[PDB]
Amino acid sequence: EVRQIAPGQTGKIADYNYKLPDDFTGCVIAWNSNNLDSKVGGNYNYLYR
Amino acid sequence: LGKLQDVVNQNAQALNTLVKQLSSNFGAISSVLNDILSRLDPPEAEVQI
Repeated sequence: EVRQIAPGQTGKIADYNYKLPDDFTGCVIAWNSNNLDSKVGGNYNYLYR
Repeated sequence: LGKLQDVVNQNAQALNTLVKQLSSNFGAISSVLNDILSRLDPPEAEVQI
């Protein structure tokens, strides 16, 4: 769900759940989060869609 | 009256081609800017417009 996060690039996240201006911007960087193997985390843990 | 009918003729037909340009869509999808913005999402429609 991180591929679509780009200026002007669409995606429901970018549609409703996460902001994205299509003008001047710094940039989008990312790297995997191997640090997350807790499959449940005893919680709900994320809000998206 | 050619020497003046011609003047009014040049005038008119000039105005004529002037408006008629708006047929020319210049490799858009449309010749009505309204149509094409309603065709696309903002970003690509930007350079298209």
